[PDB]
Amino acid sequence: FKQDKRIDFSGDTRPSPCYQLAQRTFHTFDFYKKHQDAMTPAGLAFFQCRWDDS
Amino acid sequence: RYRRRAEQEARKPHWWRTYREHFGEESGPKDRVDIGLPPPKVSRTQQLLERKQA
Amino acid sequence: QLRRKAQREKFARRVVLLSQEMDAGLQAWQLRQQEKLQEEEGKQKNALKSKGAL
Amino acid sequence: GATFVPRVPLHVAYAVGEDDLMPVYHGNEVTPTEAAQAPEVTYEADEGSLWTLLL
Repeated sequence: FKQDKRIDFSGDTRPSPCYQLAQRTFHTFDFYKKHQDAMTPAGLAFFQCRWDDS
Repeated sequence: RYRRRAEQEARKPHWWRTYREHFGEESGPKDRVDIGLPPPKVSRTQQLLERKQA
Repeated sequence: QLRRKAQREKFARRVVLLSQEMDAGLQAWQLRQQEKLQEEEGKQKNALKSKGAL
Repeated sequence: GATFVPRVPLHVAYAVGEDDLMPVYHGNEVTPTEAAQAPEVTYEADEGSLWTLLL
């Protein structure tokens, strides 16, 4: 995303080690609602992954 | 030639029950909400000429 | 007299039942339509802003 | 509902060894082993720039 003015958002900030799964719960929709005016979507790259030993 | 004309016909929206209708074309027509980075500005005559020469 | 009073009452009961169910039917349809017209605007309320501009 | 056209080139890569680079292309299959480490990113902008990236 491109942003116009530097944005800081405390609601999005997470603890440093952050192992817990419920701490990471996301909706791109709501996130982009929050920052919409300053944020314009730009690049896209995606990869497909399946279970492995690690 | 027959093959081509055939597919051309198969792509047009006929007024009778058709394959496309029952098989889930993913909504068919959708009016896109486009959140883009604005289309890169280019003069076409320059491109055309440079390409012809290349 | 007795049995006629009984059956006339049956007839009345049923006129009231039918009329009431017809009015209830029409109310229900109108309600459904207004709700539909309202969902159409709910679409506008939810939509993301297009950042594509000429 | 929404479509964004991917204007800017995005190169995401995982290092699988000292000499070995695993590319992430749109649509490719990658193993959790190579994703056990943090990726490196390449795209080009001068500095007036302000960016936010997400995985």
